[PDB]
Amino acid sequence: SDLELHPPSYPWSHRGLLSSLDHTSIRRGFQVYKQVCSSCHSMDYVAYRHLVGVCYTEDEAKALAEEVEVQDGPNEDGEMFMRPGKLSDYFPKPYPNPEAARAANNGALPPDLSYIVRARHGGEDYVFSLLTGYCEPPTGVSLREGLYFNPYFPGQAIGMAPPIYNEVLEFDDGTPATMSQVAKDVCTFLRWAAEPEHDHRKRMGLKMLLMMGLLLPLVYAMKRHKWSVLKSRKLAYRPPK
Amino acid sequence: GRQFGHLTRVRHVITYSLSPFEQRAFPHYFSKGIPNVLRRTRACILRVAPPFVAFYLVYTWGTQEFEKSKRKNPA
Amino acid sequence: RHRTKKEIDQEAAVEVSQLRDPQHDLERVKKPEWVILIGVCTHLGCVPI
Amino acid sequence: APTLTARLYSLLFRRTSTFALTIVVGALFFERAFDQGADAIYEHINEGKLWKHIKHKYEN
Amino acid sequence: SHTDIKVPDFSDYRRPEVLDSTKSSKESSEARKGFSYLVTATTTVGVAY
Amino acid sequence: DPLTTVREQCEQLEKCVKARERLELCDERVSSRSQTEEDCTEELLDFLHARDHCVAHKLFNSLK
Amino acid sequence: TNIRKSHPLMKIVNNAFIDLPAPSNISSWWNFGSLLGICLILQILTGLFLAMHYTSDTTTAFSSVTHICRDVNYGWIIRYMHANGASMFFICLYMHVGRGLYYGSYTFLETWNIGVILLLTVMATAFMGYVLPWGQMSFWGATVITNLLSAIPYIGTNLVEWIWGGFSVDKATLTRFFAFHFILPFIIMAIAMVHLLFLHETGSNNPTGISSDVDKIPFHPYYTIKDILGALLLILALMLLVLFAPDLLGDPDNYTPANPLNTPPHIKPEWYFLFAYAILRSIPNKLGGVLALAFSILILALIPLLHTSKQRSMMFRPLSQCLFWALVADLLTLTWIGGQPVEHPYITIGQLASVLYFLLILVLMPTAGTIENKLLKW
Amino acid sequence: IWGGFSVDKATLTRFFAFHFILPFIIMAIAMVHLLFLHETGSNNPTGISSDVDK
Amino acid sequence: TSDTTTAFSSVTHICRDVNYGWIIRYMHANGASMFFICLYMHVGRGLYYGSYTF
Ligand code: HEM
Ligand code: HEM
Ligand code: HEM
Ligand code: HEM
Ligand SMILES: C[C@@]1(c2ccc(F)cc2F)OC(=O)N(Nc2ccccc2)C1=O
Ligand code: FES
Repeated sequence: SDLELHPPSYPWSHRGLLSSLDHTSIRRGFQVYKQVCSSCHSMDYVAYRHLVGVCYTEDEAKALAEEVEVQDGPNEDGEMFMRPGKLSDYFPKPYPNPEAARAANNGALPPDLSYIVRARHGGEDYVFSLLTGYCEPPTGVSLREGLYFNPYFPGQAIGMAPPIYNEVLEFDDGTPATMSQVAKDVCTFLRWAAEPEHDHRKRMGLKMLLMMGLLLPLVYAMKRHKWSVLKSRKLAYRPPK
Repeated sequence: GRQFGHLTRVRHVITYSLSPFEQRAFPHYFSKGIPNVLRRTRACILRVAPPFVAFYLVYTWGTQEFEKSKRKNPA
Repeated sequence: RHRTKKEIDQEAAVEVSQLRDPQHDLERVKKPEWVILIGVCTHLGCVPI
Repeated sequence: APTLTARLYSLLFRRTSTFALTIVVGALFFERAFDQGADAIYEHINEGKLWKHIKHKYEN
Repeated sequence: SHTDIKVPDFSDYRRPEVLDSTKSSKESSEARKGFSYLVTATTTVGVAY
Repeated sequence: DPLTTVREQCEQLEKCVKARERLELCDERVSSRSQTEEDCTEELLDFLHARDHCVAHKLFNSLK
Repeated sequence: TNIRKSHPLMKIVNNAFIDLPAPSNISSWWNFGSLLGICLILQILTGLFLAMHYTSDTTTAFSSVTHICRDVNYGWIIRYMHANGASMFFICLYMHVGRGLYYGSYTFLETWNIGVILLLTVMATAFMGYVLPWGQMSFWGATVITNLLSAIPYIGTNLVEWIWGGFSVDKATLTRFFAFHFILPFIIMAIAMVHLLFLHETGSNNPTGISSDVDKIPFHPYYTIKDILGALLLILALMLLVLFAPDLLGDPDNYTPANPLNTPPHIKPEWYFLFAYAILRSIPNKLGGVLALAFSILILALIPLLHTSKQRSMMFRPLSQCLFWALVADLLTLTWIGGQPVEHPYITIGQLASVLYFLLILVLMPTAGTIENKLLKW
Repeated sequence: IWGGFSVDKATLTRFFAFHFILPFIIMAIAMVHLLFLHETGSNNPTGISSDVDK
Repeated sequence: TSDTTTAFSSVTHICRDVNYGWIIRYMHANGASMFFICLYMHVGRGLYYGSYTF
């Protein structure tokens, strides 16, 4: 407790002012979400239609939604049935309550992962450092072992076991699925989940700066034109005698 | 509400003016401009700068002290 | 809050005269092992750790 | 041998009507040319967008 | 005595087209209004965008 | 897994060596008596600070 | 006769924006009034378009804000234009007040005193808005500010429970705050018109603090084009915030939904409230702290009575200039201490900066003006 | 104006926002109304100028 | 509140649960009618008395 360590600056393909997300790295990172995180983590604000622009086709995302059963509201009996899964439906919920989340995870609540990048200082750098930074405790420090050592988590005792050295995932393009690379892809995706506007924001950003680079000197030249009359005026005082 | 014609009394002042179409929008813009900003900086530095440096010194001390307070060395 | 004997001994030992809001511990609790509180600071309403 | 500024004035800028007509024709043609360039600059900077999407389409 | 009122030299501030006292300004008024109105035209296009 | 390659190469660098040893002289200190309060949190966090800094500069060239 | 001059509506526009005699010599620092007006209309337009999609229930407030940013076409730019527009509003407010202080523009008693009301009204406005997305900082910020009223002797508890509509910040509080936050910028707009009316009795002050009746120019074209340039510089600074750093001034805890059971460990205001926050927690007493906080804003209404110099402006006053810049740097120090934990160096220096704030204004600047008078044999 | 294919979620919230703003716009147009009136003053039952008996 | 799920319920909440919410609600509903009664009398006055010459 009390003492803290703060994350380093990793050079993401999306860090710099005009730099978009790697969408191939978004694609891989969804797969990390589906395979690993979704069993414990809610993502209440991303639906299957959101992927269609970004990392999949319309047909692909329909098929990924088809993998899960949903629950739809009733027919004539007043019933609640289960449903093959669509595109309008949100990412599926592991738990009905927060209390059910706490009951599975020995008292600790796994937080929703929709905004987790924007909800922590450091953003993706913190999450990467949390994932790749699991180590042995130092001498002096004993845990519960219900709680686990991480130097990046405040207090040092995280209720999350390392979810990461497990070498998982169907890969399609088929890049190597190392602990470093699996963390790189998930963080790239979790940025997108926090900020879908990221790519549009920066395209607009370029368009702004280019326009302002035109418009600022031109409006300046307009104000200089009108003000010329005054800035070059000569006064003379000519009193009698 | 104040209006032209009713402001004040002025006697014996000639103003000479040129059209903006007759003249430069940026006359001697760097060659006269940068000497002027240099002269303006000199005129004000001794009034503006010394409070902010005194903030910076209290900033850098205060951050250094707090960081170094959050450490032991014997128990 | 379930109270250890060390804590109940310690709160009996506090000088009542020296405090901002002067109460003995005995007038605050119905039975001395159980202290029950509204978990809201009297300053500006933050929740104390 | 008269200037292009002089011609742009004489033909287009003198009447406020034609001046406004110049800007609006100017704005339509500018919107096309600016967007086309500013997309292509942003596109050349980036290259992991749906540059990739040859992979996953056309199979359908 | 009002005849002692010469207008002071504006050569410092004058556009290069209108420095020659023996040249008609009429010859350059089209080019000069052209330049300043092109500025305002280009601006309005940019602002419209 | 190229994190292992990079952390090994980072530990080579001069600031990390002096922080490993300051941790080592804390490891030895805290074994040595029956009842102590002292922690070695401060000494470890010191080292990973120097180590993960160098990690961040280098790691992402490997990752595809 | 012109149409512009004698048409009963166009009359008002004429006397405010066209034919208004203005000082030839007003600087950059006079741009902030029009910029504050721009800021108000920006907050109005983006805010209405947010109100078209936002719902004000505890169950749905966070979700509706999320809905704006993912699902509503261009809801993200409107949302971020609004959040950063609020910051732009306070940047312009502070530059404008500071201009008034330095240049003796506060000698326009009624104009100044309405500006104070304008400041207290935008402060109340931006507080109630920040609550609305129902993040963690929204909630605990709501908790801390509302509880400032509970320090008032005898009636204080009854007053806070009344503004809650309950025993804490809850359902009744959020909906309230939406309604009050909608109405108050229209009230601001009306008080801003009254502000401008009082100003037009005298016209503008200038850098020199000397009467400029001898050298007035028409507002149009000169300050119409100068204000246009000013607005485009405001748009640059706003768009830099929205399109390149949208979370820079935001607290990350506001991206976590409101929890009524658990505080954040830190708890800090938005940047523009950090000086006042530093002043409050400088006092080891409940009532003392809030009284200090209230007095830190309300002191501006006493600044007219503490004018002591025979010159209006600080332009010809090197002593006062040094003490003014000492105030600005004291305020920078207070904004630093505001944003930091209540621990070792920060407490005592926060106390010293708080003393110095009140020492500069109440004592030191009115002593400098008197010395400067004596120095000029005046 | 729906924000959709019928009167729905988007429509109601819209209508709350527009219904809040419009009476303040009304209040401003009512001031402009009263300004125009004060140029002439009031008409009367007779429709004859009442300058003689104000 | 201005959601489809809660709009009817919040109006109901005003009329049962909110202290004097019923008078405020009904003052509003009937005030709207009063507004139109006054609008129509006012327009009709204008028509009859030639006040439209302004
Ligand atoms: C999959 C690689 C994965 C990611 C990514 C991940 C993220 C993550 C974050 C960022 C936290 C928040 C830490 C904080 O509060 O600052 C966190 C928290 C917990 N998680 Fe997790 N999580 C990943 C996957 C998994 C899996 C597979 C499990 C179950 C083994 C798991 C569980 C938890 C728990 C419990 C926590 C709460 C920790 C605490 O505060 O004590 N997560 N997750
Ligand atoms: C709602 C935000 C406000 C708006 C819209 C606004 C409006 C403006 C406008 C348009 C001007 C004229 C141009 C200029 O000098 O800037 C001005 C001048 C003035 N304002 Fe404000 N104002 C506001 C806030 C304030 C505040 C907070 C104060 C200080 C308590 C202030 C005090 C004055 C004074 C004294 C002047 C006269 C300046 C002078 O001529 O030197 N105003 N106001
Ligand atoms: C009458 C016009 C206004 C309306 C209708 C309005 C409405 C809104 C709404 C609906 C929200 C909630 C959505 C959101 O958080 O993004 C909001 C939040 C906000 N309002 Fe306003 N607003 C108005 C003007 C104001 C003004 C004048 C200010 C003060 C500069 C202000 C400051 C803000 C702030 C700080 C927030 C929080 C933004 C955030 O971080 O999410 N708004 N307002
Ligand atoms: C927002 C609702 C309105 C308000 C607050 C209002 C305000 C008033 C006021 C205060 C008067 C002066 C006293 C009187 O003669 O009644 C008046 C007169 C007048 N109003 Fe309105 N009015 C409104 C609606 C209308 C409408 C709908 C019209 C017709 C299209 C109307 C046309 C006039 C005219 C012509 C007069 C001159 C009457 C005369 O002197 O005989 N007003 N208005
Ligand atoms: C935006 C803000 C604020 C704006 C204007 C104001 F005058 C006071 C405020 F607290 O509203 C709010 O809840 N916080 N946050 C906050 C307030 C007190 C303690 C901690 C955070 C603000 O900074
Ligand atoms: S000490 Fe301020 S709220 Fe607890």
